[PDB]
Amino acid sequence: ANPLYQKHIISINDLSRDDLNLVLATAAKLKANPQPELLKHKVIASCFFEASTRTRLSFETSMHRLGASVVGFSDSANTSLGKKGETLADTISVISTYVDAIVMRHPQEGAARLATEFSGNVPVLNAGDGSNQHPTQTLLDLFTIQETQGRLDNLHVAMVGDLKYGRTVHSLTQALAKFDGNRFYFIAPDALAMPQYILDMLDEKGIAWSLHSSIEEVMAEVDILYMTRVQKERLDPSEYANVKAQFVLRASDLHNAKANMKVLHPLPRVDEIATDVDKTPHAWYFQQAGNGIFARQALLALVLNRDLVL
Amino acid sequence: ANPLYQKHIISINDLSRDDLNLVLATAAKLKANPQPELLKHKVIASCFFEASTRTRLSFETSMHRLGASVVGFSDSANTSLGKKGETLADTISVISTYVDAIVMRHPQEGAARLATEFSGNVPVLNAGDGSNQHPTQTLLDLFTIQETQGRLDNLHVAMVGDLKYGRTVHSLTQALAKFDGNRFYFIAPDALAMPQYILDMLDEKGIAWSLHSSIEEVMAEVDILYMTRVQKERLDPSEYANVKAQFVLRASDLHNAKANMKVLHPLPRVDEIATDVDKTPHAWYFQQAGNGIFARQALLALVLNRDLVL
Amino acid sequence: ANPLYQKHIISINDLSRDDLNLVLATAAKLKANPQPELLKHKVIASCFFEASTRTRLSFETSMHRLGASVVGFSDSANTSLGKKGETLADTISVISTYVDAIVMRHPQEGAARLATEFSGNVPVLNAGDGSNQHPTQTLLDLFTIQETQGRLDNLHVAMVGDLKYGRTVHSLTQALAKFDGNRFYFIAPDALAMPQYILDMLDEKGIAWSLHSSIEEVMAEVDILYMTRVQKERLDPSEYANVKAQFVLRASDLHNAKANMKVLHPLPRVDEIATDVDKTPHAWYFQQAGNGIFARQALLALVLNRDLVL
Amino acid sequence: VEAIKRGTVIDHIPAQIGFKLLSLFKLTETDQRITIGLNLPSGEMGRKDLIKIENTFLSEDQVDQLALYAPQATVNRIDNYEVVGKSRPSLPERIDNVLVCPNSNCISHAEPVSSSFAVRKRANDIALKCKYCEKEFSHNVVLAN
Amino acid sequence: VEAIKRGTVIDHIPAQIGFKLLSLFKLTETDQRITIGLNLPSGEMGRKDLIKIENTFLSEDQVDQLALYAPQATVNRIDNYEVVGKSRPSLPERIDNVLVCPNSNCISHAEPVSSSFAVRKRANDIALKCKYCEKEFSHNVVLAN
Ligand SMILES: NC(=O)[C@H](CC(=O)O)NC(=O)CP(=O)(O)O
Ligand SMILES: NC(=O)[C@H](CC(=O)O)NC(=O)CP(=O)(O)O
Ligand SMILES: NC(=O)[C@H](CC(=O)O)NC(=O)CP(=O)(O)O
Ligand SMILES: [Zn+2]
Ligand SMILES: [Zn+2]
Repeated sequence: ANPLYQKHIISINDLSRDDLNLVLATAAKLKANPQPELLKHKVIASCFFEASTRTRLSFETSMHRLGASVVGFSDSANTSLGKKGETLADTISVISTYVDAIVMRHPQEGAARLATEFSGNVPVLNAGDGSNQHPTQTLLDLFTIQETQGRLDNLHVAMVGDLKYGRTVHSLTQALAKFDGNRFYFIAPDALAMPQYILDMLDEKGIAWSLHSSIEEVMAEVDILYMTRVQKERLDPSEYANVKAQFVLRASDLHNAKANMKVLHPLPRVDEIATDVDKTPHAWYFQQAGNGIFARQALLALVLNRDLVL
Repeated sequence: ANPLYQKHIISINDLSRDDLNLVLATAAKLKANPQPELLKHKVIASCFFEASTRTRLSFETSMHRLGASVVGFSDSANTSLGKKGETLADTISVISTYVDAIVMRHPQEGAARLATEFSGNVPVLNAGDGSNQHPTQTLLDLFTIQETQGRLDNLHVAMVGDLKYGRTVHSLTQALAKFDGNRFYFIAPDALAMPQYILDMLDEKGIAWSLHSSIEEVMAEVDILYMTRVQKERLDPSEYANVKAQFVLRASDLHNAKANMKVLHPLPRVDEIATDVDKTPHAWYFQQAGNGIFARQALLALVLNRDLVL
Repeated sequence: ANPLYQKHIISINDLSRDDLNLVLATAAKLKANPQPELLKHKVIASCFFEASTRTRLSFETSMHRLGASVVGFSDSANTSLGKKGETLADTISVISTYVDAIVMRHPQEGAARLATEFSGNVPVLNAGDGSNQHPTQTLLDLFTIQETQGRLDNLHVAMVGDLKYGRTVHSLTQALAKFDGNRFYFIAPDALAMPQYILDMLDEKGIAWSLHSSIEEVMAEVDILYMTRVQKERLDPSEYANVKAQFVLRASDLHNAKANMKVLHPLPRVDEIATDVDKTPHAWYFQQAGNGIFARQALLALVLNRDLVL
Repeated sequence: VEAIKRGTVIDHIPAQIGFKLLSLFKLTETDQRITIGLNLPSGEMGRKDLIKIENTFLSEDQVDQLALYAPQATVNRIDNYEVVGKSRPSLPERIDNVLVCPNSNCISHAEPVSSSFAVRKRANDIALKCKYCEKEFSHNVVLAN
Repeated sequence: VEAIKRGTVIDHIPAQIGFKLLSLFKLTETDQRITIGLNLPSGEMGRKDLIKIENTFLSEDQVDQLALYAPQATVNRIDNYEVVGKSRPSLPERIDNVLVCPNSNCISHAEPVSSSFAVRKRANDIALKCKYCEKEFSHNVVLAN
């Protein structure tokens, strides 16, 4: 059995560099040579208690590409937990007797971790738990970086926007920090700064990072420009002064960028990325989203198949 | 005809040191010898389009105290302006054909000024217009400051709280600045700071003012500690970080306080003034509120009666 | 100084048979010979934080009937307590610096008592505090009971309806229990039964009382049939089974009724009293309501005027 | 050895009660020395608690406040290592601050006032009538904050 | 100086921490003789609290769960009136059940699960990382249940 067989995928913090590489390598192979019957006879639950377009749809699509069935809900309002007052615990207890794997996104941090404590032998894949982790986003992000840059080492990465509530960058920073020589640039408002527990992690590994108040300040050095949306759903009203994007990226701001730099964004974007960036050779958020398919198929295959020989 | 006969009372900026002095003197005379019939045969409008406890009630009590009748509303919701789409202008145009004077508080800045342009010969008295002016508050404030300090000049005054939206401190700062030698200390979050048009006016008269981050800092030299409430209802969501009072005066902060020092508050108070302050000798906000009677009787007397208080 | 001069009127429990008798006598004198100027120069607050038709209007009519002026509100929604987060205490602290007396009705039990601790020398008159006391109701009730029965002792009294939340029957039962030989019949669902602290007080004086499941049962021996409305607004949802009146008095239930028997109701009535009862000789709730004038003129006269009704 | 030089000693406190008294009237929120004996032998009471507070004294009213929990207790006023006063708690006419009115619609929960209940020996137990409420409950059900 | 045949003695408890220990550890729940000394004079610590429970002993990690509250406290296992074991509370790997995650959006608040943090001494204070939300906080912030 492979390393990830029957493993819960809750936080990048529980995965090793090898685990990541495994997912990425499998993603590359599935992208090149599809396996429509890989997960035949499997039934997976797609449970989203929080809004979503890319994550849910790509996951379910990935399930069908592998030949599995999908059961679930995109809203808890009509589940028994939403109308009859059932606990998340009890919910996971019964759904885990129906399916082979549970993909879940929840508004509270730790919801995916808790699930694993009630799913028995059913693997839980965290599609996002509050502003904590977003493992499959990182998987697809790393996959996208890897093929546009041919490396996951010695990169110059800049993350912009809401770094405090961005579960996207929390997971992406931890993962990249498992690779050697990467340098980070955090461009975010004071109130939505990159969490300290992430920084202490970077210092622990002797990884260089630094803060900046403008994008122009680093434009010429980055290989990856990772933009993020202000997570207004998670903001405390005492932070409502930050709803509007502080950094707006326009085609004109890319004049001195490395030719190979790619602009990434987990999406949705509100106004932090102007649409005139969409036509530049740097715009890579859609290709990025598209890679969500191969990365999630890879994860679903590794977790539900003892061995894969492609 | 006294200086204020048939005159609009809209902004302290329009009044002179003499006008202010005239009100205080009159208030003193009427407190000493009430004139129950002084305004008999007068019908005055009390129109509050915004919440109020002290201002409307003290004003109406004063009208009755002087023998006048009152008509009006304390909620625009049942006026034709509230249910039929009527302009404030037409509302004043018609009410000014019924009453001898109009007292009005309104949520928008400049409402009172607006009314004067449609009232004709009927004097408009500003009971508060948004976060702009609150002329009758300053009047009672001045009456109180002199009652407890013996004078209105050469005082050290600290104004704490929301100085940006406090129509109270706007009028009062302008009034106190018409007197000589006053020292101003402004204690407020940078987001709710005293407007520039007030500071400029101060610089103009070579008046001394300075910003401070705490009450302790100035507690030793202040004669009047003017506390204010954060005007939450006027804040923009991008300022919601300041909803909670930054400065809370507790009884234990009054040790370095001078024996003459008095704590004032236009009220209502949320938590900026602990209740343990209530029993100290420095607490004077309720005495202050009661002074609203005399000041408002005074102003009414001066505006609606031709001769000085005989 | 009459026994009630400058006195708070909060609970019948605080009053004695003599106090009650003094109000009724005064009411009789004033009904016979009105004193239009008796309270000239007085300003009284009418503060209703809870709905009211008879209590507030009869009270204000009485104030004017005696020559006094009135200020106040019939809805806390536009006071600073309703829109700025102000305590009831501070509200009373400031209003007590404007008026000669405060009349207040409030949704929470003990509000009136609370007010007395912040009003200073200004007497607080309880117009109803939650489901607790309603002192001025008992006063008008007693005036009516004597007007129609010739006495206040040795009567058979039936109280029907919501006796648990009826502040009306709480005060009245305590008042009638200060007189001798009264028989009490309580007709009410077990969920809305007369509180224990009332029964205990009755047992204490060896007063005779008994529970009954129907009106018919006691219609033959009752002198006063006191009907009440289910206090829906005070019920807990776990008591919503009792929202609909269990006892409905119809004209055809008045056959065994004694010629002297009168039906009273503090009002308003929902369906506990059919309209066919209105034209019978036993119906006396509107006459009762009108008596609110005399009782309230009386109390006001006694509290605000030093000498007895000359 | 154990003997305070000056202060108060609450002896003959029922079992499991001494701790209650400590958190109720928060007698431990002080800089003064306090020695506490729990589950101690007595015989005339089986086992009892004991609280001793130095340089701290209790007025009669304060002692009566204990009546509700430790009725057969004995408050020894101590000075100069000697017991200069001995009093026993007698039912107080009212209890303030410590308790919370059970009536959820009581104005006391929302406003800046101290709780207050009239104390009445009803029969099998004691009845508490709120000063604000006028509603009365059995001491058993009336909670403390 | 007191004396007990068998049991445990927690000494060198910071002032104003003893009473808390008795509380959130339900130590007074037993019916075994207990002796508490609050604000007692201490040679090198100034003042201190001291607890004695005869016939009772603590957990090797509860002694560590004690390392958070009274880092310089000392538990003494006693038998036959003698200190057969002197211990010192050392920082444990994790704390379970007693702490409450300061993050209001942590699932641990809404569901039937026991709290759990990972202990890790930081620069000056101690850092607590929630097992659920994975957030980290200064032990000062977490100690406010
Ligand atoms: N954390 C997220 O949900 C990230 C970042 C963001 O929402 O701004 N977005 C996504 O996963 C895309 P989705 O909400 O369409 O599934
Ligand atoms: N601007 C005001 O209305 C000031 C300050 C404040 O509201 O905090 N307050 C008053 O005038 C008292 P009111 O609103 O009870 O009439
Ligand atoms: N308790 C009361 O207010 C009683 C009984 C009831 O409301 O049913 N009614 C009155 O006092 C008449 P009001 O509410 O019209 O002033
Ligand atoms: Zn109560
Ligand atoms: Zn947590």
